Amino acid sequence: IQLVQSGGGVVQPGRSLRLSCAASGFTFSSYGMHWVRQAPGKGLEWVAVISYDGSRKYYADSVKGRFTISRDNSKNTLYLQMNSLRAEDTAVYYCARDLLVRFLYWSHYYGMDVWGQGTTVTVSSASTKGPSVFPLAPSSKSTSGGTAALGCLVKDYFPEPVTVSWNSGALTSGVHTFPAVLQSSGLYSLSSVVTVPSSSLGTQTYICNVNHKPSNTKVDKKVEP
Amino acid sequence: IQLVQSGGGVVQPGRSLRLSCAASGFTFSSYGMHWVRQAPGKGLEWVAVISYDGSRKYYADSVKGRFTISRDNSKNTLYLQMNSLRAEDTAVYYCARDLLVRFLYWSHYYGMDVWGQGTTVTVSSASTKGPSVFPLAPSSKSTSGGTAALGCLVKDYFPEPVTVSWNSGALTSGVHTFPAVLQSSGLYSLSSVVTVPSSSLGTQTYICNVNHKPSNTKVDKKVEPK
Amino acid sequence: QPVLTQPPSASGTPGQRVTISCSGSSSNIGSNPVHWYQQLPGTAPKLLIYDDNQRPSGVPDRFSGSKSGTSASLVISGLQSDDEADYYCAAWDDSLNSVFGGGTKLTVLGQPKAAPSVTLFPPSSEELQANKATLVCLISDFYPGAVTVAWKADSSPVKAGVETTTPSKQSNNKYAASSYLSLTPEQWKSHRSYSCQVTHEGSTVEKTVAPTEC
Amino acid sequence: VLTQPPSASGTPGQRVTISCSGSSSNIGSNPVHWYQQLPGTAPKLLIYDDNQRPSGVPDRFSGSKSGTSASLVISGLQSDDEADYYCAAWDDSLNSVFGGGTKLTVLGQPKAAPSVTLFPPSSEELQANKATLVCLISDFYPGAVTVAWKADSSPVKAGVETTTPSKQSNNKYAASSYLSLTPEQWKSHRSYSCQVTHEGSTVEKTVAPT
Amino acid sequence: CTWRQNTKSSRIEAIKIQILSKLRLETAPNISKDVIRQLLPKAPPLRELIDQYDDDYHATTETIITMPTEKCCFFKFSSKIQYNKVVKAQLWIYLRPVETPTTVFVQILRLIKPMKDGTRYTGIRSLKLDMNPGTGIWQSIDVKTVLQNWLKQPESNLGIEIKALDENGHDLAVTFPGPGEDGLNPFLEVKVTDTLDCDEHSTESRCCRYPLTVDFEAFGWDWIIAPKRYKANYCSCCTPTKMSPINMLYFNGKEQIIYGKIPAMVVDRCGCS
Amino acid sequence: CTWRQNTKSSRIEAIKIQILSKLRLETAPNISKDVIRQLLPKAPPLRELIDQYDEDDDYHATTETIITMPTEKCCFFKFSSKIQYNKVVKAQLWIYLRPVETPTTVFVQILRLIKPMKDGTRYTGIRSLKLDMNPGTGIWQSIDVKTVLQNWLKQPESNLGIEIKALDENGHDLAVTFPGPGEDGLNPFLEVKVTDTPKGLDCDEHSTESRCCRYPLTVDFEAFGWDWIIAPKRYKANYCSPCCTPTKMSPINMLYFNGKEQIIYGKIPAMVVDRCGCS
Repeated sequence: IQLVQSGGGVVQPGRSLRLSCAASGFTFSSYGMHWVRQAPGKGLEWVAVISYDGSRKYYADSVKGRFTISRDNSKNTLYLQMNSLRAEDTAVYYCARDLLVRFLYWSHYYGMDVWGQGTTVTVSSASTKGPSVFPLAPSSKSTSGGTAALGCLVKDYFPEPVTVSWNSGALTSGVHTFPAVLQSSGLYSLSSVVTVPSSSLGTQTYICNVNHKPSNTKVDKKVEP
Repeated sequence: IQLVQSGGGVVQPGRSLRLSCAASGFTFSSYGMHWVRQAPGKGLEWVAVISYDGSRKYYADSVKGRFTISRDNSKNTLYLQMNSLRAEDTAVYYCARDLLVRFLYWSHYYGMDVWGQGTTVTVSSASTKGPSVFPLAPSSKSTSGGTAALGCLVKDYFPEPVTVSWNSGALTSGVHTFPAVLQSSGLYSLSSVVTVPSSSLGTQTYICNVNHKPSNTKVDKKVEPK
Repeated sequence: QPVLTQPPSASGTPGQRVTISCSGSSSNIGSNPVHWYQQLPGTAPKLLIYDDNQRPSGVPDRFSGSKSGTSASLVISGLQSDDEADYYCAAWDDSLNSVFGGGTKLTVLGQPKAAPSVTLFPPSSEELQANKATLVCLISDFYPGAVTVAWKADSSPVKAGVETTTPSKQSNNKYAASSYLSLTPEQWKSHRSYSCQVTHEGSTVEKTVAPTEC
Repeated sequence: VLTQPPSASGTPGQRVTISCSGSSSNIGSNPVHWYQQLPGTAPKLLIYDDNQRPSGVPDRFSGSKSGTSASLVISGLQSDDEADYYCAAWDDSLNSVFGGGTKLTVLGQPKAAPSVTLFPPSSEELQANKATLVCLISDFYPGAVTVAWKADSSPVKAGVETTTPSKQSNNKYAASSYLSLTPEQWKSHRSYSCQVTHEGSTVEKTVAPT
Repeated sequence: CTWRQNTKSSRIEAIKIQILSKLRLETAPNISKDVIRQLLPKAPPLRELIDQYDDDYHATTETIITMPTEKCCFFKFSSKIQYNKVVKAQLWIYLRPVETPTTVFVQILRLIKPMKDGTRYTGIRSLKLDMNPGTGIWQSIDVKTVLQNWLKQPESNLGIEIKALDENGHDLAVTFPGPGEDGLNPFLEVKVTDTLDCDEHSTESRCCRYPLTVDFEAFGWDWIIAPKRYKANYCSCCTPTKMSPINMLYFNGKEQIIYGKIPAMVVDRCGCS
Repeated sequence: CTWRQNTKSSRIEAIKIQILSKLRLETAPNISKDVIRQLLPKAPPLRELIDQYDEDDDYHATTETIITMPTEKCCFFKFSSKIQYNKVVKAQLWIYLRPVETPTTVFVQILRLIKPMKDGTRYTGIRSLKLDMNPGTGIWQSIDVKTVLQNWLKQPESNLGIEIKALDENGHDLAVTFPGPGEDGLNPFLEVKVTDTPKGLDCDEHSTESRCCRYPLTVDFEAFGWDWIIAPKRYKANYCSPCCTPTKMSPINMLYFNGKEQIIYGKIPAMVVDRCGCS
């Protein structure tokens, strides 16, 4: 019993994308199916529903005319075709199945107990770009006689995600990697900080290893004082 | 029906004062009588009680051995004699009469419905002294929304009226001058703060003008950011 | 000296019913009749209640009071705005002294409850060079006019060196106050930070300054 | 849209109530369903037809509907219940409608203050002709702050980007704010400051060109 | 000795008559034990009421179970308004056991008069339930507001349809076409909260209430402070059916005055026994 | 006809007997009208009660208020009252303060007597009052003594009476107990309000007594072929044998078919005879 989604990405405004959702473990054609989405840090928004065989489709006013839902009961698969994409369409898209079968009336009124893992789509004019990596060096005015935070600032990259480890993964204590922030330029930035004992500065080496797969960029930087 | 008090004043520590409370309107010798006091902005503190005829006297531990209560039923008058005065004795002193007459038991247990107008006594070993003036520089510790507090701290002066203006009186807007605080030394201190726009710092100069007439001391101080 | 405990403050809306509390000891309240006083600014007290629950002549029945165990209550129904005053409980202690409680400021709300803003200045360079050090915590524009102030050296409370003004009415009819912490310059150098915490209607506002100086 | 209070909280074992106001076109005529959403997972259906639970859902989760409103009530509040909670219903104009979500906080530990570290532009970045101030805020509970930047004690709103808080390895929240300046701007103030507020207590840090 | 035994049979015949009168029933119901077996439902609310065991005159109805008239189910009740007093209304249905673990989809629809749009039905409850073999289960559906609309306007009730089916639509009926199914039909459980004087000289219709005033001052019972008098009344087996108390303020002769409530002092109504 | 008139006097004699039995008194009290006049208090609580006129126990009378005058310096109060200190809702000592001839303030003190000690001998203090009186009117004063009275019930022999003092500012005594010829109903008394005291013949079928008593009768609906009644199958109805008939009955609950496709569950009043007793 499962819904396995596919096919998101980054795409330019006015251009188009198609999502897939493949079902298993139940009789796919005995259910109404939905798409629901969620913008970065916002609420759930229902986008559409489709009947068992595809003969009725209803859409939220916000995507009415631009998005099209459909299904291929023979491949057990739900589709959403997105055109005229805007930046406010950027979100995580979830497919969901009705809790009740279509042999009852108003089955789609009652709710959705199944749900796929989600698919990210990002709508931006930005091109792919690897990050600049800058040290956040500990200064002499530390928090504590014992401990300082140091880190590295991962600036101006597109698209998410980027990954930070310290000393090739041999430092998982005291380490926080913050969410990215998104700039008016359309580029993401982020920081990764590790709180250490201030005594160790001057000898023990701290290296952030940054990985941005979307641009095939790996950076290793030593942070010193 | 009235209790009319007399006496009081300012006095040096170790010196003595006598308060009077004259009663009319009722038979004075039918009642227990009390003194109660209140230090500037604190609670009520009972100091003593005396019986109808003068034969029993009880005192709060704080004045025990230094103050004495007494009465002369023939002059309808209640007395309090205060000796070895300290600074913490400074307060308003109120005389009060028992609500119940002494022909009942425990009459003084039940409370006091009469009360005089009060008499102020002020006990200080402070001599006249002008203030020290320290800047309270506007820091990144502004009050936000484009506005900054700056001020000046007016320390260690006596007696109480000190006066603060800003830029010779040309800046009255946003100014709060707080009440003084009075120290265990018996000197007063106070702060005067003016809320301004943080944009103006670095061009418009701010000067507190402090005046303490009781010592003939005037201070003018520029407050600048750090 | 065995004192009675009363909440520092109380408030109600005109027409509402407030309750002022008094906790004592078995030596006083527990065995002995309680009396209550009203005090308006710069007038003598006036007895409202005696023998726990009895009103002297000229006192409205909206003022009532009761006594259970080692505690007493003064309750003002039908709250008028002349009731704005300090209220004291009292009783005779068995050690042979009459005892008052600390007093309760009762506010009759004629405006909405404003939180204090707080400004905390560190010692100036000038004062340190004079071998002293004063922390100045200014508290502005709060209603009703009652707060408590609590100072912390780093994260540890400190009672020594504190002097705190009583509130006072401003031009705009919101209350203000001040707390000073007096330290030596050595003491000021020694801790990483100092902090001024004011509490107003359960909500707490706090500021911090450090020997790190701009 | 359906209307839900933005927030709610309880202590472990307490009984919280999440509310949903809607219109006769939706809630009034139609069955309400409720979802739970934990950070970074899909929704999970808790309630349908107003008051029925799907399989696998404890009866401490109950819900009801009166007129044009509905209620989700979580008895016996565990700390796994920390999540966003959504109502939903079908509107008669042919669309499914969610409410705006209610953040439920499960008070699970004591109020910890944030430590704050402010790093100035690095040598490397200035030599790249840019300048970023990085204010890191660590291990505070509950997870809610505000950030304000000052250049020479004057507020600055231009150039600021702030992260929302995020639960870390030790289960206390963290957050970040960035200020983007030109190198000229950074040189031409005596100092810059990051001012952070957490339950009325305020911490500030300052860096100066050096 | 045993004169009473002869009278004993006629006392039982009298209680039978009185039971019918307290109910509100003109005749004793004619129902075979076989038909009782068919209609008695084997459901939680009835096992609760049965398991307990093991207007002054009339009986007060607390709970009413209505079986279907006579085809999925129609309910006819001449139940008399009392939406306001209808405290609760639940439709109880039993889902038979299944052979293999299967998920069962139930929908219960109120009928409304056919129109162009929204033809035939309205919707009351829809369920999705997971059943395991060997055990069937009873489901209770709240229909208080629905049932009230039916009482408020008859002809707005055309009955209900109940459908129960598996994921593929195959039917698995809640309707049992066999002698072996007893007490398994649907039913509606409704909880409700329902609530000859003479003159001294009159020649009566035998049993009647006659005035009688008790004057304590007349007996020299001066210890009673209040009432000085009261109307007690009497009946002329013609016996009091309903009485009320009086309050009395009196000396008890132990240096105390007591104020007390004395029950059954005044006869209010009489009847035959 | 008026057969009834002859029986009328004997019905009155029966009600007399029943009243004594409900009040728990073996005999009618012998109190002269003169003594009533002396003792009946002319006070608000009694004017209220008088002016109003213009194994659970349902037979016996339930006491709401008890007024105790002093047992024969005055005022000891005597109690054969049985415990129930929690149930004592209110206790008030009522005293009448005689008229004064000038406007004067009156100080009242009520003292509980205690076993003598060396210090603070024999008095404890209960209430102290101060009142302002004007000429021509005396006034009734009600003093709460609930906690005092409870201690007395909790520990008898801790009740050693009370002392009452009433006096003007200059000490003159204004007595509260009235022994004058005119002065009736003006003595002190204790008003206690209480919520407490919540608290026939049955025979064998063959037992010989012709005194009217309760006889067993079991009603078996299955025996009549009244199978429509689901529950109870059976129950004890009972019966009785200027008339011997049931004085108390109870209801039963019954689950039955009404023969209209409905099962009803209801409460049927007066199904079981509990007591028979002649009436």
